[PDB]
Amino acid sequence: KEQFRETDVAKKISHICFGMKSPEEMRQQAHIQVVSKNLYSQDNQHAPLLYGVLDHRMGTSEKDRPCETCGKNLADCLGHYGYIDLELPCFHVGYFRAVIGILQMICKTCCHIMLSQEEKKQFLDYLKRPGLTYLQKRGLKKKISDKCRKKNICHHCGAFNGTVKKCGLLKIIHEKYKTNKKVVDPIVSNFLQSFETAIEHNKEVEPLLGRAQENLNPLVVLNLFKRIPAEDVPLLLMNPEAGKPSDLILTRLLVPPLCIRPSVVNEDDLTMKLTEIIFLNDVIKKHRISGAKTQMIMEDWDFLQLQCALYINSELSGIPLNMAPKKWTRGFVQRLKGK
Amino acid sequence: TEGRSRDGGLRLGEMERDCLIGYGASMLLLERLMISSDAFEVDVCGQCGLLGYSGWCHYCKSSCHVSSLRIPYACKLLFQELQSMNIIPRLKLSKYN
Amino acid sequence: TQAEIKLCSLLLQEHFGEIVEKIGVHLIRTGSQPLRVIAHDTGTSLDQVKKALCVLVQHNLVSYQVHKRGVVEYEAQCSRVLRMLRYPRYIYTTKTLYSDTGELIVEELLLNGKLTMSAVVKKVADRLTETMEDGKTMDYAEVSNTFVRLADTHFVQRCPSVPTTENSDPGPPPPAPTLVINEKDMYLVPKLSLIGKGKRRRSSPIPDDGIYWQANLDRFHQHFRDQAIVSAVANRMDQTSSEIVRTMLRMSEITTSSSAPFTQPLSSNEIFRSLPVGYNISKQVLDQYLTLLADDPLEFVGKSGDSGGGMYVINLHKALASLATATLESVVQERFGSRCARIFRLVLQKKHIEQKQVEDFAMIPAKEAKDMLYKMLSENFMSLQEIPKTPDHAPSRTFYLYTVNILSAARMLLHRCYKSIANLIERRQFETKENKRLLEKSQRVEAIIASMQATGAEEAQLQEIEEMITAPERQQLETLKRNVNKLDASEIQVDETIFLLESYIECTMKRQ
Amino acid sequence: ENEQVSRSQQRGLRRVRDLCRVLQLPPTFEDTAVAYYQQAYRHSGIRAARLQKKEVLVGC
Amino acid sequence: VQQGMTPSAKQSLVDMAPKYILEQFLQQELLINITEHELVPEHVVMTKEEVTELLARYKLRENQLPRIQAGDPVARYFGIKRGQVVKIIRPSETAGRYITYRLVQ
Amino acid sequence: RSVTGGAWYSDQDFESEFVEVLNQQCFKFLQSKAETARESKQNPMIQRNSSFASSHEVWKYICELGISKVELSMEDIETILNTLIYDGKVEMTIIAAKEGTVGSVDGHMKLYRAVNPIIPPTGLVRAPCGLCPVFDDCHEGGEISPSNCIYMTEWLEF
Amino acid sequence: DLMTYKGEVLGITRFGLAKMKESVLMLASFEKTADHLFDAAYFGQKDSVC
Amino acid sequence: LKPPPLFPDTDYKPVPLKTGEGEEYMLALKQELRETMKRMPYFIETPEERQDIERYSKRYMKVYKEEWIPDWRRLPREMMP
Ligand code: SF4
Ligand SMILES: [Zn+2]
Ligand SMILES: [Zn+2]
Ligand SMILES: [Zn+2]
Repeated sequence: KEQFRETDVAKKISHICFGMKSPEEMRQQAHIQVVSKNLYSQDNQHAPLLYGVLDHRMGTSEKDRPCETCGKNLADCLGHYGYIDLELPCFHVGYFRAVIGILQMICKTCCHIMLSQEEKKQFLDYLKRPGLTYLQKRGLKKKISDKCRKKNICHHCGAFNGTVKKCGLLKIIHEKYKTNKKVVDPIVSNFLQSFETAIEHNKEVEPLLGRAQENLNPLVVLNLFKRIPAEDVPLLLMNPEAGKPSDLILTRLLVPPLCIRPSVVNEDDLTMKLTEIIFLNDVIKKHRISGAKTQMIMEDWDFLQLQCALYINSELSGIPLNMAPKKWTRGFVQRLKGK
Repeated sequence: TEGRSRDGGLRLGEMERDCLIGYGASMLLLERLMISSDAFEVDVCGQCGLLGYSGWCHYCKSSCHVSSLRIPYACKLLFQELQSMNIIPRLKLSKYN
Repeated sequence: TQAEIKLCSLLLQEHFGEIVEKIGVHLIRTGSQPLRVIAHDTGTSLDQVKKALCVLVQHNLVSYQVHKRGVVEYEAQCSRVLRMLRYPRYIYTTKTLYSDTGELIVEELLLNGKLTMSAVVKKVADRLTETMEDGKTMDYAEVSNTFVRLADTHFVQRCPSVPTTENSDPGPPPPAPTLVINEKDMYLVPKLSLIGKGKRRRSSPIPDDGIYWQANLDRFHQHFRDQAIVSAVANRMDQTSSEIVRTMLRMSEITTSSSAPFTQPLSSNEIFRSLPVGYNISKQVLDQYLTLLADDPLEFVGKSGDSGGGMYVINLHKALASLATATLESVVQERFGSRCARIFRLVLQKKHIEQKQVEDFAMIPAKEAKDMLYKMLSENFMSLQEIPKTPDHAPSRTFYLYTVNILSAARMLLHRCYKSIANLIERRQFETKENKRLLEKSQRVEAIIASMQATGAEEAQLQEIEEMITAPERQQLETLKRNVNKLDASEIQVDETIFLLESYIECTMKRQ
Repeated sequence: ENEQVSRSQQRGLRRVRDLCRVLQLPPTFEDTAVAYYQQAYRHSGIRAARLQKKEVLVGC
Repeated sequence: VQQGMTPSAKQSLVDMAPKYILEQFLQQELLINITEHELVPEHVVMTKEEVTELLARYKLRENQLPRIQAGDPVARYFGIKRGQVVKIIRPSETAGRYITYRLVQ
Repeated sequence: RSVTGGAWYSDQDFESEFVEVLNQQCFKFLQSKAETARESKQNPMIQRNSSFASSHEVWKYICELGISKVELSMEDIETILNTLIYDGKVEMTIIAAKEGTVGSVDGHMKLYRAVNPIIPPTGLVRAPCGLCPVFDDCHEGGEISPSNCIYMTEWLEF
Repeated sequence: DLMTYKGEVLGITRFGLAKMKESVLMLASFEKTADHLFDAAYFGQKDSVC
Repeated sequence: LKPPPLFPDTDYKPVPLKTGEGEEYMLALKQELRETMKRMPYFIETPEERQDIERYSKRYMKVYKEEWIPDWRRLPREMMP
């Protein structure tokens, strides 16, 4: 006796459906965590480590030993994923524009978009419309954005929101509690009173406090996206099945399989540029327990920001000369673009 | 491979892909850019839309939904090169008729 | 809002089955649409959707409304849906304040969604009649007494009635009756033609036709925050303060809006007489007392004047803020220990202050305190004002000024509260499912023992039914019952914090 | 995979190569000299020996 | 109008009264009737029954037609509300006329 | 002081036991005085004064004990007391300078008083998830799950 | 006819092409590759292979 | 080198539950009522389906069910049970 087996069914691709992945899903898809900066053992054999990059439990890049995960050789190993995790969250550089647009769209205090219910009515009418095209969705993006930038208070929470401004490349700030050209509101009193002890211990703060702005850095921005009401999400034009907004902020990365990045000369660009990320993480975790000041802590944080950005593409401009890249490098974008 | 020093065969550029289109040759274009250059065979899980291996889908933990396609190797490479970039092409399957 | 959704989904499934709650969560995640379209999006037939939405309207988790061009949509009530687990406290409160009659009244009120006066009184009487024997019975008089005591105290209140649809808009009637609500008769009970007693039932003419009623939940919530504040002052100063606070609040029940940050002041002359005769405090001693509670820097109560005796006002908004911050301090204390509460209180009072300006105050040395401050960023309780010295905005030339914002913190924890509850409940469901074989076996053998238990009893079955492997396994089910009891106790012993947190955030709302 | 190595140890190594560059002999002299040095840097007596004995041990 | 309109007046011309229509011009554009122009062929406004007849002839839906934007001069000229079809009669080098249908958005 | 670091700074280390025993003993007396004052149980208006403790009074008491052979200073003991308010333990009140031998404020003098905690331990801190460190990583779909979490299973027992 | 059937004169440019074709892979194969791909994932586009 | 385990230890221990008589009475009512309500006709299980072939026992041990009685004068026109 035996159960009938459907041997093979001829199958044809119908669609390619793009989308993002949330860090939880990202863990679920990968195979091993990688936790080591180094890649070979100290001994003479040049054998690869068991938990570093280039562990052959992810793939093969040579002819003489198999991939452990599926026990076959370089001829037919389809490659498998690992993952790494970052101590502090990070902007994706790619979707950076999306992050700033979302932050401009939402209310910074209550996470509800600043729409009147008539506007919501019209706009959900446009959404039900059959045959939505990319051009058309761009159009609703334009009209949404226009009808929402010109509004200052929030109907839902009763507060009012400033504007978001670039404060250097790959960091963003907001114009909330500055001194205002419309003259400051009585809330300036509690502002002033809040720096009382700071001024008493440091009088140099007093000349400076009038220039303060809202410090929405990646971590607090991430905490904000965790809270958008489920109703609003489609009105941000994101397909709710593709991805939640939190995925635009990343706390884990995939290491691609070895077959993407073979290694014999014996370096390969991504295999080493990625070693720097895992290096810097080890630093900040060691630095996490040092008793060091806030200063160098946030430096070693944003240095990840520089590194991830260079991991995706190498042509960024707003990089100061003292840690500007020393040489050309092939991120992902460089190997997709070009003749 | 690329050149006569290493016996690389000859390149059928984009500009001959166009001349082959104009004649309306559909089987010769397929033959001359897939089944001779770099045809390859791959496992796809129909339920989740990701790739799998050896008839298994490590993502879903099952061997029932997987299926084997013919595909250019360069495309197989392209998807794996996009996922890590945090852009994910999920595949939706259907019958061949 | 994924955590909320995970709660309500499984709660609606618990209370109505796995066939309806998909519909409920679709409306909860989309707001309002007519039936034609939701039928398609859920991929479910007309009849199933109808027999669902009738139920949800009955318990008013979903509403309905006629919209433009005459279509009727169903509006999900995003809050009401997830208020359900608050029922235990309603039952507890009504049994505390009133006899068991009101307790059995309220359970029927919620279980059926809505009932008319004759319906509720008759049903509650009928089940009560099972609770005593020997021809003893109760009258509708006492039940009506309890109900009207609920009504004038505004804990139980009328439904929305229909408009005069029988004599308005002649011709084709509107798609829906479009019920209406008013306050004029809204605690006014109708005079029932029914008289007499509850009657026992075979289990096989209405004057108040359509006059349904429902408990006023927010009346309980007002009472709860009153409970919290009086408990707080009793813990802080004495029970006597609790009575006088209970006094001016029971005067202030209808003198101010439920969500107002304050109350219009009563005089100590009025409090001196409104206080119960069981208290021996004199007027001058009373006045000096309220002087102390008004002088308390926690400032729950303010003076605001002296016209016609001692004017005194309770500060509702700051009372809520006080309890919410106390809860914040409590959770950080237990989650990380007292020294964390120290540093948090430092920044709480020293609104902006640096690490090198607090190590003296905190008297905990370097290489442990600075790290201790950094870990607190991971839970977003802190902030850092980073004011720059130069237009360069270089990190070497800015001041790293710590800060705290209360509202952001409280909003965050609410998610942690929800997911905590969800994990506990889904854990119980997980064990119950995986133990379903044990449960089915135990229920079967318990039914077997229930058979022949006393009628037609014999000894050949009173020891053999537990003889098998259930002997070491019954204690596993009993231990499982202890686990169920522990997690259930967590259910009730979580959401008091949710009450105070939610009240504080909702009262923060200006609604411009 | 280059170990950080003791600061004094690499200071000595630098003397090794600064010595062989004087005579400007073919490079493999430098590398093999380094190997012999590392082999010699595996005993307590040499480690505790005064730096003058180290200055001579590179020479030999 | 002689020299244009104020921004407020320009704004009101889209929503003043949905029951009324107030197409706007300047004398500039009416010094010549564009139908007399060489470069533009003849138009006809087309009727619902013939709409059904045509899209039956080819078995289409109206989203599968070419387009003419409302703001286009002749569209303004005949004042056609969007969602209609106009027949275009393209002259040819011979007696054969070239007929073609275009949908207004 | 940036060089001597007072009595607390010793041999390039910090006498943790010394300051901690000061903290615990000073609150011991603060709560003792508060409870004995309230045991009078006559009038809250007089408890408004009787419950509070003078910094000079408690300094005299604690130096009378002589726990530490190193000197206990006036402002030192005052700052030791200043930790308890931020420990959420004591209250503060200022009166005229005629109290005590010192009168440690210009024309004024300031007192301390033990304080009850406003609320019991919450229900939330009784939930294991509240204490769970992998809270972000626990998912029903995740390999760490409520259907798998050890902290909960172990929390069933005690 | 191609240049004008959409109701507007559409140049044969990287901008013009974006307004004439809906699919993702093709445009990403001509110009503006990175931006097309990233924003395409943001909108959650399905892309029928035709 | 060796990646941390899945469950690290914790220094603090969650606070034990408090015990109360009225509250225990509530929890009692809890696991009672949650099983009681599922009998009220608003609860819906799967409608009877997939019976192999007719045999008369389903005539004697037949299940009894009748259509519910909502208020016909409160819900829209399409409400008929
Ligand atoms: S592992 Fe257990 S205790 Fe931790 S968050 Fe998950 S369910 Fe809660
Ligand atoms: Zn493999
Ligand atoms: Zn808002
Ligand atoms: Zn799969």
